[PDB]
Amino acid sequence: LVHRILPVAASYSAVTRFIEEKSSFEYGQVNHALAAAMRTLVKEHLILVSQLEQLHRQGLLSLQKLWFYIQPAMRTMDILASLATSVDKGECLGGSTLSLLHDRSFSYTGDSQAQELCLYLTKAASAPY
Amino acid sequence: LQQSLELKRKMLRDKQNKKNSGQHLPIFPAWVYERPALIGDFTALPIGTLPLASQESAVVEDLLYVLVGVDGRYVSAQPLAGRQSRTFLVDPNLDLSIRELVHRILPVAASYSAVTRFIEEKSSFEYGQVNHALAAAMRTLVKEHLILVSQLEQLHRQGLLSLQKLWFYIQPAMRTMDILASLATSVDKGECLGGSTLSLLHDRSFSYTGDSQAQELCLYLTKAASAPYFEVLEKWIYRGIIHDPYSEFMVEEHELRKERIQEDYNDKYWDQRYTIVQQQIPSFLQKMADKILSTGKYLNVVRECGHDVTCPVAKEIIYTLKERAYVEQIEKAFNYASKVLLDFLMEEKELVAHLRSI
Amino acid sequence: ITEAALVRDILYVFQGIDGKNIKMNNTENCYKVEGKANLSRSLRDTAVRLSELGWLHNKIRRYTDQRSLDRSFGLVGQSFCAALHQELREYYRLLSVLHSQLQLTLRRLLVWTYDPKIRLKTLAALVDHCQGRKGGELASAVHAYTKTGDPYMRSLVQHILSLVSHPVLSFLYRWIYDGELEDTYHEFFVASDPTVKTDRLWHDKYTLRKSMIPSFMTMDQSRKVL
Amino acid sequence: IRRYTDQRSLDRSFGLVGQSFCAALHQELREYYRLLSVLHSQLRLLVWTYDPKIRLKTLAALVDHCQGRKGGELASAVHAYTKTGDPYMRSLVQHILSLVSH
Amino acid sequence: NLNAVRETMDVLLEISRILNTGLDMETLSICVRLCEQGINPEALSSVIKELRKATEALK
Amino acid sequence: KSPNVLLQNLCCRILGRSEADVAQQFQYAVRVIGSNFAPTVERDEFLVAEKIKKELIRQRREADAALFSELHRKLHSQGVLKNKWSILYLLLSLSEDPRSYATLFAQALPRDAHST
Amino acid sequence: LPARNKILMLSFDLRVGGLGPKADRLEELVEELEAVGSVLDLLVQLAGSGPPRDYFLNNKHVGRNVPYSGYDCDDLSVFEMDVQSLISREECLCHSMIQETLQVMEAAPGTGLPTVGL
Repeated sequence: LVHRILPVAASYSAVTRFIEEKSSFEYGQVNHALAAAMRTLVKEHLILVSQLEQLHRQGLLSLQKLWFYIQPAMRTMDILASLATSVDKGECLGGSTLSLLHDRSFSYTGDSQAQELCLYLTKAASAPY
Repeated sequence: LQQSLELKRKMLRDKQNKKNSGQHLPIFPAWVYERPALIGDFTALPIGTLPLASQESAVVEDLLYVLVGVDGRYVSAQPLAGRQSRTFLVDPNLDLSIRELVHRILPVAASYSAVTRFIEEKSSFEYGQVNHALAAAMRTLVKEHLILVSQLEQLHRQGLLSLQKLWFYIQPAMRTMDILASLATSVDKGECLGGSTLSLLHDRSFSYTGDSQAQELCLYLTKAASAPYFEVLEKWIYRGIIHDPYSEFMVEEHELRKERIQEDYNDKYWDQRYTIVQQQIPSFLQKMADKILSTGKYLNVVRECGHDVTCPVAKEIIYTLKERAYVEQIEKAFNYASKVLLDFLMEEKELVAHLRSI
Repeated sequence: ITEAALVRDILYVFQGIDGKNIKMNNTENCYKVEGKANLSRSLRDTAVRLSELGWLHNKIRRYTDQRSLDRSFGLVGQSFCAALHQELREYYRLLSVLHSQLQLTLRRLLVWTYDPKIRLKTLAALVDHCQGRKGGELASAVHAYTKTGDPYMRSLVQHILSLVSHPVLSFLYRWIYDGELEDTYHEFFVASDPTVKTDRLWHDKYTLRKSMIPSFMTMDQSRKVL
Repeated sequence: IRRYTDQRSLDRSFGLVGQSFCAALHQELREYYRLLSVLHSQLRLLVWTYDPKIRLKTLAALVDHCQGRKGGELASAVHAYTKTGDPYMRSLVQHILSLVSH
Repeated sequence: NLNAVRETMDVLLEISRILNTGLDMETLSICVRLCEQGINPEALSSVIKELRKATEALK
Repeated sequence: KSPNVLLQNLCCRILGRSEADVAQQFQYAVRVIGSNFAPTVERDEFLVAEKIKKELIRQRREADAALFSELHRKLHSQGVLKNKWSILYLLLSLSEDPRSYATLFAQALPRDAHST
Repeated sequence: LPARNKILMLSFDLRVGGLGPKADRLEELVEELEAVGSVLDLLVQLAGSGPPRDYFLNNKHVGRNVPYSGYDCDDLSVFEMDVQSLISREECLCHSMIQETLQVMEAAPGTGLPTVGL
């Protein structure tokens, strides 16, 4: 089970590296706004794990419960990690990483969990443009 | 066991060919039927050479497992595992007094295995919605039996269940299981599906009238089974269009225009194209049986000549003991259908002027 | 061997995860029991009975385990797979609740099953019949399991089909309202004819493709929208 | 009484009044199983065993009087067998007559 | 109104049954006839609570 | 005070109409507040403090957000109020904005960690 | 304090201990009780001082259609209390049947017959 839960940690190192390297002035005004709203999603993961920590401290959490709690945010981090890989691989910056967000928001509509993520990232990233 | 898989395919082809809205009528996969680990119907020493006051406890635990189909330790389910019947062999080394009591408790065990095999095998698609619902309401009582034996296990751990207490506790559900297994054997014997096992339930509900333990059971099972039939009837009564994906309904829809066309030189559309089946009537609609066919056929011959109309009111009604709500609704829609057809007939393309000019 | 080990092992077997008193994971096409205690039905019959819940879990998770790496399955098959993420989520929720209450036989956990294995029984046909179906041939392959006679089952796939029929209510909201539809995986029945842009427009460039019609639209209903 | 009432539940040519009679006899049998439950837990008790040694007599007598009946002759061997002044039997016939008349 | 007082007497039965009062139908009929006069109910509390007590004092 | 008698006090405060004037709102009140009377989600005052921070971010005030922390210190210093989650969650629900998404937000845990 | 309010305050106390539809029937009753008043004021002083299955509860296989509500499967434990109240009655009976007759098998002599008291 620990093997099955580890990719959200790989998709934490992945998500956190982008927010550091891609907020500077060598990637245009849109990458600043995009990375600064990707930071909010890390903030809410920190919100989650504090809640887990309290119940775990009282001897009440278990690995099975932990798994159920982290699955939606595992999907969230996975979307961000795939997008970060694609932005780096094509060297996407400026408006070339507003085409990617535009495509990804169209891509999902099957649950509207991922669609809301990409619509949020677009509304935040499209302000400078 | 081996025999059912044949019958299922041979029956499957018939309803698929017969109805043109029932195309590609599906089946569950093979593993659903094959493996018996999907129902409840699946140290070790000869107990007779032991002291007596351990024999009873060992047998109580084993028999409590046997009741929900899990084959015990000193009670073996004898190898047949076919028809709505099963037999068990308890140990012969067991003391005669204990063994005799085991035999008295054993009818509900056979009367469990028979029930659960019905619930798997005859819920397949060819048996149709009514047999599906009958199995699905047998299943709730099976669930209740399971609920029982869980708590009784805790009682046996506490030194509180004896074989005499066990027999005593299982007596009210023994009658219920007996009714269910007898019903399943009967459904197999007449090959009854659809409405032929909606008349069987209707007779069974009248049969018990002196007990009232079994009568309410039968009333519940026919209330469960009459819900899909009344949907098709509701469609047929307020319209002239049914869907009937697996055959359970008295009316059938034929297709002919190859002989007579542009006019009916015999009125084939209005006579025999919509015909009746006397073997899928639930035998409380038998008093209305002609009127049911006429009620929807009159709608067909008014909606086709150019007209649009729907229900007077929507009523979803079910089986009631010795009592009938549907008679009133069938009559009220029948007179209404005749009325709309008559008004349309005497004004639009009117018959009066036709007969005058003859 | 002890019985208190069996409950926590078969708990994991539900999830498909390896046990310790059962080393099978459908490796011999099914689960068998290693290790005896001379219990012939309380270590053997019950354990083998409950392990097929995990076999069904292996199947229903196996399909999703490939479709989530399958990016050419449509967007009606990848909404079908999104209702099939939920059907793993709920399984985990049930496992979460039972795990806390285990702190020992519980009629060998048969109180908490037998209402489980009605949804799995239905999805064992939805995950056998639907294999290589995308587009409107899938919206007729979930529309044939909504004729079921059990009132539980008919509303079960009326939930699945409520979810599945959402892209087809957005393809039908833009072949009508925008009047032009565009997809790179054909899930809709417009079969356009390339290099038809002249006055053969009113005659050609629309042919009713008959492998993508859903079964909540009869033929005439699709003949008008074209 | 247990033999006769189980034999006539494999009979349907016993009528539907015979089945009401038999349903009543099943329910009378239930209380005698209640006693034998209590006693099995304890595993001279004459006083325990004196009170049903009167009760089972009258029930088997009622069964034997109604030998081979159905219909209104079973409602004239269960109602014609209520001509006592013994209040212990008067209590016994109600819970049988009530089912038979229905 | 004669039909209405029968229906109000029948709707009154349930809230005297489910509240675990000492009343059944007969005491309800007596007490509803007493209350129509204008007699105070806080006093009727004691006579009902003592009629049900005095029989238990004999046993 | 017991809740059923307490709600007519509530309605005498909100409305200007007495407890012998209106019984219809009290009927709606007894229907809604009862049978939803047990906490069906988890309760801890730390979370609702971190959500009052999240509301004050939406006001774009960070000076009141740093005094609310010293107020939350005071709440631990007195320690005589029975449920601190409830009253802050209620005043938070009735907040007004002087002038968004929640599918990435967490809520209280649904008592799926609960055991008998 | 009104008359119909005093029935509502006990509808709440119904709702605390389960039994939703019973309180839902009570509130259908309170609108006709006042859109006789002096009887219900007698009913509140006697409130609790007097003398002391269904196929539509947790089944979803009946109905012409059912609403789909997902897995719950934690009310199957309070379907065991639905049976536990029955089997705990049928063992309380056996405790009050062994007591009333062992108290007559064993007692001081002369107390089972008042004519021996003379």
